[PDB]
Amino acid sequence: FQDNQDRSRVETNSATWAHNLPKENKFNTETLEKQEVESRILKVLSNFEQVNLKNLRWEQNFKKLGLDSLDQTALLASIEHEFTILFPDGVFEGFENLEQVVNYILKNINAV
Amino acid sequence: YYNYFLKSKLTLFIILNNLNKSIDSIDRIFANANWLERETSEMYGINYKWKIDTRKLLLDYSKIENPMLKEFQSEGTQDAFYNIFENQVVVLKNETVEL
Amino acid sequence: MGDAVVIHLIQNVLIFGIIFWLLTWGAEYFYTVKQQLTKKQFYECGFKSISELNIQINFNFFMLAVFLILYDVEFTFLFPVLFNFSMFSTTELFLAFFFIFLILVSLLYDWLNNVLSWSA
Amino acid sequence: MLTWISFWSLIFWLILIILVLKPKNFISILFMSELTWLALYCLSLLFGAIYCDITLLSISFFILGVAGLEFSFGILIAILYKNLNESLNTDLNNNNNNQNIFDKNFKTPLEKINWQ
Amino acid sequence: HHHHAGDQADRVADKIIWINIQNRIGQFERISAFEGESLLEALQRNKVAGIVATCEGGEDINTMLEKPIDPVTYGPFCSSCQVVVSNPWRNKMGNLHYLEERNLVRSSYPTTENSRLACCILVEKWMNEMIISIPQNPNSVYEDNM
Amino acid sequence: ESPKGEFGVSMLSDGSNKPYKCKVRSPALHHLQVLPKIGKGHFLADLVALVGTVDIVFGEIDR
Amino acid sequence: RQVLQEHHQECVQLARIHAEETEKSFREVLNDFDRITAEAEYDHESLALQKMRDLGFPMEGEEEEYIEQRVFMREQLPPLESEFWKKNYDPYEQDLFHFPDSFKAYQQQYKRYDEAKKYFEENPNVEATIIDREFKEPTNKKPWTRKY
Amino acid sequence: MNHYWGSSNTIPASSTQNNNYFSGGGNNVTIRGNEIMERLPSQTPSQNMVQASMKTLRFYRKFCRLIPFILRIHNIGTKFTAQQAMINFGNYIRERNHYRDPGLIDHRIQLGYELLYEAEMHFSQHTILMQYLSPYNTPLSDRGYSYLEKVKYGNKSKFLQGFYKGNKPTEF
Amino acid sequence: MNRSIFQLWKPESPRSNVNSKQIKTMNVNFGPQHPAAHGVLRLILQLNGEIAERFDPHIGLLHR
Amino acid sequence: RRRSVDGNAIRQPHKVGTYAAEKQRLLAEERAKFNVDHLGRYKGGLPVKGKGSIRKGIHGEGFGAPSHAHDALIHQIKQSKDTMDYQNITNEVAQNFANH
Amino acid sequence: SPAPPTIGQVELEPFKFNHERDQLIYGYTMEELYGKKFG
Amino acid sequence: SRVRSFNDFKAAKTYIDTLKPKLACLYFRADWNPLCEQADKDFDKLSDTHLEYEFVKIDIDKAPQAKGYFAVRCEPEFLLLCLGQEMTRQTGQNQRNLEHRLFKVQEYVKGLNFPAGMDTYEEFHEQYMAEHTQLDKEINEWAR
Ligand code: FES
Repeated sequence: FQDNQDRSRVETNSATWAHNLPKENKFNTETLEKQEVESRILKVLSNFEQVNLKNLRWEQNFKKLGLDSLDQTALLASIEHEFTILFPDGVFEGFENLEQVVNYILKNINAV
Repeated sequence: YYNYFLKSKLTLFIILNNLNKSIDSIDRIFANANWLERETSEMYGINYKWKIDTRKLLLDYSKIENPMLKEFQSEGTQDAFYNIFENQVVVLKNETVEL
Repeated sequence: MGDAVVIHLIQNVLIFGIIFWLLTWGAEYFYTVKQQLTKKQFYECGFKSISELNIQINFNFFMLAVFLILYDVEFTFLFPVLFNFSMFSTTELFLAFFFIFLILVSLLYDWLNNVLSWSA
Repeated sequence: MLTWISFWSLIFWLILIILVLKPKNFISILFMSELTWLALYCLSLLFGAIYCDITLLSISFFILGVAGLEFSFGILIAILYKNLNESLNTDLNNNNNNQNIFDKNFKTPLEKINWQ
Repeated sequence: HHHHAGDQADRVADKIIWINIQNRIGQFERISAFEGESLLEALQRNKVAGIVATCEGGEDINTMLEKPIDPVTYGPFCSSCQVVVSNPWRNKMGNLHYLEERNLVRSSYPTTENSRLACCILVEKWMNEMIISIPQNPNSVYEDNM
Repeated sequence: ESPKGEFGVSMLSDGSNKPYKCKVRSPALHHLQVLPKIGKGHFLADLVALVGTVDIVFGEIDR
Repeated sequence: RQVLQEHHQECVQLARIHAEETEKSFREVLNDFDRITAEAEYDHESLALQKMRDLGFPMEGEEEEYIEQRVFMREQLPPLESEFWKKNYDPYEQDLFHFPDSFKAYQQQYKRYDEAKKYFEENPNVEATIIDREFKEPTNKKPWTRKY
Repeated sequence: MNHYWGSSNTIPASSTQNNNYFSGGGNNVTIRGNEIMERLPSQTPSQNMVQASMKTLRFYRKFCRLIPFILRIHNIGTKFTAQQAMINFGNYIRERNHYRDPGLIDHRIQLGYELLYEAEMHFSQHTILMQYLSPYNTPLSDRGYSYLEKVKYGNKSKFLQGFYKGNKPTEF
Repeated sequence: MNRSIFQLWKPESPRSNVNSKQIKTMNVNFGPQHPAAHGVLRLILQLNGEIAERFDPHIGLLHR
Repeated sequence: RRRSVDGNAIRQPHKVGTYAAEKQRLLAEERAKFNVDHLGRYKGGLPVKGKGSIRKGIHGEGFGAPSHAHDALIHQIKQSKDTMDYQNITNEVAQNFANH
Repeated sequence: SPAPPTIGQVELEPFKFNHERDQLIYGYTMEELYGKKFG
Repeated sequence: SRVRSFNDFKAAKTYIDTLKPKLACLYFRADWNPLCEQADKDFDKLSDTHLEYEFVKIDIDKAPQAKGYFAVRCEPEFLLLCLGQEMTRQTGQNQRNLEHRLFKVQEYVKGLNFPAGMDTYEEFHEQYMAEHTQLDKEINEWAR
């Protein structure tokens, strides 16, 4: 019987020698977890010693954290280098808080 | 400039008094004005606005100065020696011999 | 077109090369070199080269190479006929003339298309 | 070791097989085709030696010309790969997953699949 | 409609369905569509780019636009009307049919988890201010560039 | 009229024993500014030949 | 009123174009038909050649021997001082005034412009910032406290 | 665009493909361009300090985006980390934060972009480019540090420390 | 002879990968220490197939 | 929500002294130069000889077909012939970087 | 005012190629206009 | 099971190699990340509920060689290795995500049918060394 519930075919193979655990879908649309994003952002913030990461409120202002453009754009560039992703000029100029930055990073599927 | 049609020489003198020393660029008009205006900006700091090319012409690399200025002394400020600690050429302050 | 005599000659040439290598070692025994920062760097007229492996050419002579291969094949084909031209016949002359005409027509067509010049 | 005819036939068949064994590169395919044509010419020479036939030996020049034509066509095709925006390694032109490639990974060229 | 006698005609602007689409030049463009029209039809009327639309909507009889989809339907005929819908729009759309999934799976270009056929997409009042993206669909045959 | 063209000196003196300013218009600088406009489309050997035929002395350009 | 005036001007321009078209003779009409027919069979190379001929490009090898005099030696016209006297010089972009708010985040952050304007109005003259050259221990002793 | 920062001045990933068989792309924001920078047009005249500040921020971001490649290519990553180099450059830029002339700011930005392109083209020696990226008040992380002054001049005021050293040679 | 203009020109179209310089540019430099560079010029010349495409002459190497 | 004459709903405009308002006015003026609709679609106009489907408007001439998409890159290239104030981070540039 | 005579953009060029020479020389011959050229 | 902690790289490596655990959960921690204490508590709690994987806790600060061997790009990290082969990783601190990953890893490991004799434990560096010998070594020899 042509079971419509079985959409599997030869083109649907999703086995790779790279990933030990087989991927969910053939399209490798795996977005980063908020936990991994937070860990990377914590490392990036630890790069700039002028801020205390222990009591970090992710929704606070960069200026309140102690960052101007010389630090805020520097932190954004460091995050971009770590994630190998380029923020569009509007996103870079409009990033207001670490929580918003984390949300934007999580949304991107090209992040790595 | 030299006019071959009239076979004469003309000299336009523009007086600059603004602190920025910014003037329009004739590079888009005369082709030779590119390198000329580049050298002029590199030597005297005359800012050719809307210029074809703002790249440096004769000044030394990694050197930010205007040697062709009334303030600049003959010896400058930076002199390059060979840093054995770096195994390459380094730059330090210029301590020159005076007459 | 070669034999075991040629093989032994190649072996003796390798022996002579080994002798040259010994001479080179003896000559290098009288020199002392101190390592420098750019001692083992690429020589690019006084500055560090901006590329290491990404040295790619445009390859504008591809048609020339293909035509050269074709002409080599044609010349190799023509060679056996001229190798024994002493016993040429009417059919042999006709075939040689046809081959020559074909080669000439091919060359003219290649020139007729301006394909013998480099392109951007 | 093996007799010459058997060695030549086995080598021709193994070369034909190995032409598919290696990865899918056009330049490698052209080189393998040239090697196969040379092996065919060698086999023809060996057969002409075995049977003492003039027509069998006459193949080498025709075989050489055919091989040259094929090599020129392959070179021209490979040159055209630059303008077609297709990589020389043909496996990178297909989205089907394969276990032979260590680093194959293709994703849609977009930023965010779900916008808000 | 339920329009009564003597009532004035309704402005088409009140029935304008807004679709914000990310075109292959990475451009945010706003298209307007009418209720009941296919996404492929709206794109063709608005001259949207990036959609090859090889099948031009596929078959005309027992098409996927009919509701409910008939069991004898042949499904899509090409793989060119590929549009990635937003999370709310794709969630409201539901699961693709068996033929839709079979056709979308056999696509040369990579597809996304929210990829649906524009010719198989129907205009619903729920799709107001809908977000879509149009990655460059593949080109198949020699007449595709004609 | 030097052999390379019109070599000019513009001297402005403020009355002192040293000129206030002394600019040098060397035709070699003009020849160097036009080589790219003349070098376009030429091969490497042709570029070398044009550099030879541009009659540019590096000392005149450098000043 | 502006829309009506623009419609009237467009109508005048269309009338001028049509009169340019409507006043053709028999020879002109035949030539136009032949041109349409040739365009129906002119390849992309033919269109490029027509454009090059309109641009004065060489039409033979002998002329191409000195082609650089035409394509390359022709210097570009200088720009306009009106273009030099411009109002804004930012890159062109679509006005995301009615677009979805998710797409509105990708537009230029005009709020930063107003904030910087307020800051600059408040800070017209600023004292020089002095970066101290006083010696201090490293903030990250890892360059001097690394074991492996 | 026909500029050094143009999108088309990117090295193709493959010898026959730009990025991949399904889409194109290249890296030029964080790496060098495909061809040399023939012309460097002057910055558009900004009549507002707000525009000047925006241009300065853009230049700082562009410099930061190439700090990794600049450090990696010059083999000068040992002197300071990429974040450390960014912090030092930010401090150096803050040193000139007192400027208030839009024309001077534009000229400085053009000169800095030219210098960065020269560094991107490796036309300048690494030992000289380290002057801008060196730490302001800390020892270089590529060499050991001696706290002889900090120990001997412990809690000593700046005037006393300067008096104890001597401003000129003690022999002549 | 016949027309060969197309074999000599190759302009770049907007976002056209085919019309772009589909080759790794050999950014070789006629640096100072070259027999034909006159010693005091670094002519960074973008050359494509031994044919110079772009020119950028680094001068001032002997500026005194 | 209630909608204006256009298909988009009514939205409050920016402040009078807003740089956003100034930029919107400038964007509309620049759009009039290349015959771009308020939605950014190359509109119609008087037909132009040798320009294909592209027509001629009142405040300028279009760069595409009627009711087409006005490419931002094309407008930027046309307006600034070679001026690159900065390597502007656009969506297309970010997509190219992500592809790389 | 009468319409000014057409002025070609290809015209006013320092040199004329074969096509431009044919366009300008319509109605005459090369020897008729510029005289006979000798070798 | 229970979390077994080791502050010596050699000791931890020997302990891991001796047991030949089918599933190994390595909790690598560093004092740089302020959220490591919560990660340590989560690892201790989850060590009991899932005895299928052996839980080994290493502090990167006290064991610098561990970071090099495990290629830990950031801390805290939870590396799930199957028979010595790297199966999955958790870069952040998330109890729910860690539990889901552990369940998925257990299911995937159970679902495999390893051929007899080829189901032996291997060192974590074996895969990297083989990959270098197969791909990196040839490229390095061809280049330099
Ligand atoms: S028209 Fe073919 S996929 Fe829809």
